[PDB]
Amino acid sequence: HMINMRNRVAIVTGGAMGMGNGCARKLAEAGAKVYLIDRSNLVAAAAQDMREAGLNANHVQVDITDQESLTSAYDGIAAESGRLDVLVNAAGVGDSRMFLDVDDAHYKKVIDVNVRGTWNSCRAAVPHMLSNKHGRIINFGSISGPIVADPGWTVYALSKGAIFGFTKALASEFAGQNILVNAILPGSMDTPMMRAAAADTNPADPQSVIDEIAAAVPLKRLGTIDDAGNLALFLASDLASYLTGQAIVLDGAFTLAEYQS
Amino acid sequence: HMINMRNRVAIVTGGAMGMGNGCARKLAEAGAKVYLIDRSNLVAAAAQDMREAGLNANHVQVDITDQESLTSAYDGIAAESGRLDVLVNAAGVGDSRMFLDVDDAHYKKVIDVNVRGTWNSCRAAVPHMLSNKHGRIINFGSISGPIVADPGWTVYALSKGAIFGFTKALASEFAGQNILVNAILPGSMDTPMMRAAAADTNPADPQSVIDEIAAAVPLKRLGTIDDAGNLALFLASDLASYLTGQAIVLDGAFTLAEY
Amino acid sequence: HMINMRNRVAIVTGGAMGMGNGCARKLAEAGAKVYLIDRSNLVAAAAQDMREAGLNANHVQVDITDQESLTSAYDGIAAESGRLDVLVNAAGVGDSRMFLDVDDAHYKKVIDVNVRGTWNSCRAAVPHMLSNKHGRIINFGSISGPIVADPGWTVYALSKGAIFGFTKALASEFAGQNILVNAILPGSMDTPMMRAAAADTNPADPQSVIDEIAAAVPLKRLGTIDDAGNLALFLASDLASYLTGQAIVLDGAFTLAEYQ
Amino acid sequence: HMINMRNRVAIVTGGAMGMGNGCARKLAEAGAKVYLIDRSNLVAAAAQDMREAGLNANHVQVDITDQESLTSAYDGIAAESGRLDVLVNAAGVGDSRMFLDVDDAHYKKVIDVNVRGTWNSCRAAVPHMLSNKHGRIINFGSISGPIVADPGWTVYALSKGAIFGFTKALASEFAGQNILVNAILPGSMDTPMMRAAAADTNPADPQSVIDEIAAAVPLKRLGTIDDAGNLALFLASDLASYLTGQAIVLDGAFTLAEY
Ligand SMILES: NC(=O)c1ccc[n+]([C@@H]2O[C@H](COP(=O)([O-])OP(=O)(O)OC[C@H]3O[C@@H](n4cnc5c(N)ncnc54)[C@H](O)[C@@H]3O)[C@@H](O)[C@H]2O)c1
Ligand SMILES: NC(=O)c1ccc[n+]([C@@H]2O[C@H](COP(=O)([O-])OP(=O)(O)OC[C@H]3O[C@@H](n4cnc5c(N)ncnc54)[C@H](O)[C@@H]3O)[C@@H](O)[C@H]2O)c1
Ligand SMILES: NC(=O)c1ccc[n+]([C@@H]2O[C@H](COP(=O)([O-])OP(=O)(O)OC[C@H]3O[C@@H](n4cnc5c(N)ncnc54)[C@H](O)[C@@H]3O)[C@@H](O)[C@H]2O)c1
Ligand SMILES: NC(=O)c1ccc[n+]([C@@H]2O[C@H](COP(=O)([O-])OP(=O)(O)OC[C@H]3O[C@@H](n4cnc5c(N)ncnc54)[C@H](O)[C@@H]3O)[C@@H](O)[C@H]2O)c1
Ligand code: NA
Ligand code: NA
Repeated sequence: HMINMRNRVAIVTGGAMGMGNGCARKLAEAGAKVYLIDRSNLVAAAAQDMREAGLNANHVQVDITDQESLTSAYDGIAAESGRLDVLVNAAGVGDSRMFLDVDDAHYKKVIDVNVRGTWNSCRAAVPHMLSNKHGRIINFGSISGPIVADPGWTVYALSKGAIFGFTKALASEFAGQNILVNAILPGSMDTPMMRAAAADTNPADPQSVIDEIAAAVPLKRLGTIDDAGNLALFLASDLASYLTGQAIVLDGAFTLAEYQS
Repeated sequence: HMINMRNRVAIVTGGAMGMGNGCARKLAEAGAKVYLIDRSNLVAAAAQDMREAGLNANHVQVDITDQESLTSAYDGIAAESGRLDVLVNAAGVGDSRMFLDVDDAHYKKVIDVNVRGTWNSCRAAVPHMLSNKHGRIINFGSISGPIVADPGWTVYALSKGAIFGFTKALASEFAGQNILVNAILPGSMDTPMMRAAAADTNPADPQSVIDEIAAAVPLKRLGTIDDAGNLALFLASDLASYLTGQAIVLDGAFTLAEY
Repeated sequence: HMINMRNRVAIVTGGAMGMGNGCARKLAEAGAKVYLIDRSNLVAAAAQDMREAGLNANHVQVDITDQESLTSAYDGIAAESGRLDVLVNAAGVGDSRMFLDVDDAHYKKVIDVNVRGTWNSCRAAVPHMLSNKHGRIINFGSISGPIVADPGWTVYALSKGAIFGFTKALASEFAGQNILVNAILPGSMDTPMMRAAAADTNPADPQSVIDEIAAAVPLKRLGTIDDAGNLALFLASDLASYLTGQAIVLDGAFTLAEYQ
Repeated sequence: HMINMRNRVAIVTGGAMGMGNGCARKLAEAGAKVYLIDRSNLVAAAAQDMREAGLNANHVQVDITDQESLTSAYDGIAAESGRLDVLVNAAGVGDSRMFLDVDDAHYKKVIDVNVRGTWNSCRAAVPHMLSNKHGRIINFGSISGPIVADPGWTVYALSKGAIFGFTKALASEFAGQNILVNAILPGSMDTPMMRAAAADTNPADPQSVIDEIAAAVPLKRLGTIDDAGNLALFLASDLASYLTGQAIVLDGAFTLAEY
């Protein structure tokens, strides 16, 4: 086996669906004990589905914006497992709003989940990784903010720029303690968030929006939750023991093309 | 004159001192009517010193984290000047804290000023730049977050990564309305913020810390408020009318050196 | 005056037309003594047109891929001027060819002009800049290679990646001697090269190709030779005395847009 | 098994030692049939060492700057194997020279191997990967040129900038034909090239130079040929089927540290 995560303990935020679910599945397939962290009531069934496929999956229903409850959850995971090796911060919200139409509710919702939620998760995990003398943190950014941007994404792009900068500073601070910190910057991925955005843009024909996005990618398809989980698994593994402080673009050359398609 | 800002109106946050003061001075020297926006009591003397050098300088003492008061201030500037051409977001705080020692007060202070303050400033200015059919926004990021990082800067680097991303999204959103938005990413610059950080590292001999920083820069000096103001003036000017959505590193090759 | 280049001496390669001509004009308007370097016999007329507008413009017809003729030309410029302050490497070729169809002649033509030409120009200039303890080098890269790429541009993108890397290493090497080195990475610019490419892609309606390119830029226009010259003038000036080792994208947010 | 390269054919340039040897070993451990391409007299023994560990390794002693001989070698590999899935371009030279001391021989040596050698390798492989309906190309760039640079590396950094740009253009051109192209940008790695540079800087005590470089890395060690091979294996595998056109920095945060 080139990848062996047996006896490693991972927490994945956003584990109930989308890329977090993909990351939890790949870590579990590699032999990790995985905890799905999600506010969604679907998270228990998500962990159940993985146990039925022979995987060591567990859940905690908790809101990552509640620092006290999240800290209590991670302390409990570390206590009952004896260690914490891997954190994937995949929980996020993708709300769009034109800059002049932004209200305090929208600003707060996107930044609390995307920024403070990743902050709270890292802050609860790092102490347990220091006890272990070993940790891997994989943050989810976006191409939106650090690389490219469209109109209508100022708060989301601000939130993912924050993750980009936070990732580099956390990597720098804990390199000497063998905690490696990296970000995945996904392009157009086939998730519930993307399907919802497609329905918002064209309620009559959401599939036609998905088809147009796929045609603008040089690889001619959206990324999958498996593609995202595969890169998170690589970064969590002994195959990536020298790779830290980097933001890796996973986009099928969507941001590479000089003219679109 | 290759640069002529005569008849243009500029708002500069952080205008009392440091790079904001440099930006306001260079815009004013190029002929702009400049307003220094700053919470510091030093802002009155800063505007007075520019008027004494023959420059068209004004101030509003206001906290950029107070969105209602900031909006009132910018609406008043636009009403009395008849236009708003240029916004420079230089106001910021440089507080360092080890990640595990961060408390809610530190997190909130740095993000409120560095992120929400730049947000509030852009949100109050953009309506006036749309009326003007023309606007230039220069945000101050840092090399810290987007390019490099040291231990003890998680909140600051998060705040400057936020500015990096926000800059690109605002540029994308308003390019069609001729509002150009760019960020300056300074390296080690000789400002009150840097002098305060030097005194924190070695209270007995702050100058020795400044000297060590200068020796680590390939150009062998810190940047100046003039260097920063010169780049802000370029970005605000007709010399930069096709340049938008970019984060320009102004660092004397500090981030370039390999070893 | 915020910019004063009065009696600084500048060499601009590719000075006969396109962005090189824009850079030479802006430096000369700021008061520089400018030499247009070009292989084209049109370079004499280009310098004449600037002198007729009251500018201090001169030409040398020389091939930048001939190291030994270019070195003789720059030595002559420095000897007759007493100094050399500014070098703009704007000469380039923009030939496209699908990777499997590349032949040695292609590969050589694009890399000799774009890479070895910039190499030869910097190598002949730097000693004269060191004599007066001051130099500014502005290299022309592209967004193509360092930032984005389309099919059919492997050799061009290779050449502009080379300029990107060379710019950073030359900046690092001479920072301590006050030679500042930066690159401009232009997007879609309105030059003779672009106009020729538009005519090639649609001889029936070249302007419609220019209009389609302009519509893909968030600012809704191509860049001009003036936009390019304006940034080179900034980088050559006392306004940019702390800025070195950087590659600046001048593209009206063409590479920023998530959807075109 | 998360990674299975069984029945895949890989060509690795620079396979005799250093990071090329690491890449060939990791691809072979994952089940690939690997051909070590190298001018070094060591290359036969390198392939023999892998066969002694039960791995499917072969060699061709050939100079990548000889386009006709390299093309003949790759044509022979594809004909005898029926396939070509993976190309790793690790062969390179690391010669340093101050800019004003560069001569035609130095310029030619570094650019012929680092640039034209990668070009010749890709040009010989791509036709076989199109027949295969599948290819993965991993080019070796450096942090030197695209990210950072020290004095004395103008030709090397030019060569690695060329690889950076060529990687992106080749990725763009072949994305639609399922050839994925990426670059690894290593930092300070423990290879014969690095050990040669260490011995050049201090012949009496090369290890002290290696120790100083390791101390400048936040992870406090040099990268290994295994670290490099592990990233090349990832990029060659089904785990990276949506990752193309990227230059990935593998450096233990060497380029990240501010001060
Ligand atoms: N989908 C894309 O194309 C795309 C592109 C760029 C980046 N991203 C980023 O990737 C990450 C994952 O996105 P996805 O598409 O899988 O999203 P998704 O909405 O499909 O899945 C998100 C998951 O996060 C959970 N979550 C949300 N808020 C939470 C909270 N407060 N507490 C706990 N769990 C919470 C949800 O319940 C859900 O299970 C996000 O950070 C997103 O911004 C998405
Ligand atoms: N000095 C450096 O080396 C350096 C390096 C990189 C980035 N930066 C950034 O550049 C910008 C300018 O920094 P500087 O060194 O000039 O800082 P400074 O502290 O010297 O000047 C900052 C100014 O902003 C004002 N300000 C702060 N909070 C404010 C608020 N809430 N409302 C109104 N005004 C407020 C201060 O009163 C002061 O006049 C900042 O965003 C900083 O984070 C500085
Ligand atoms: N036009 C664009 O959209 C665009 C965008 C990206 C980058 N660029 C780059 O910017 C630079 C300038 O481009 P331009 O559009 O002004 O080009 P152009 O072809 O319109 O003008 C180029 C000039 O270079 C000169 N030149 C060419 N080969 C020479 C040689 N061997 N010796 C001396 N002079 C020589 C020509 O004679 C001519 O005057 C080039 O490096 C180009 O590749 C162009
Ligand atoms: N070692 C570092 O720290 C470092 C850092 C960044 C980039 N790199 C790059 O990574 C790659 C691998 O470097 P390394 O340190 O493993 O090098 P090395 O010198 O240890 O190994 C290089 C191998 O390439 C072979 N090779 C060289 N020229 C050849 C030619 N003309 N034809 C065929 N084979 C040839 C050599 O014989 C040798 O086996 C190179 O492209 C190098 O420039 C190295
Ligand atoms: Na694009
Ligand atoms: Na550095």
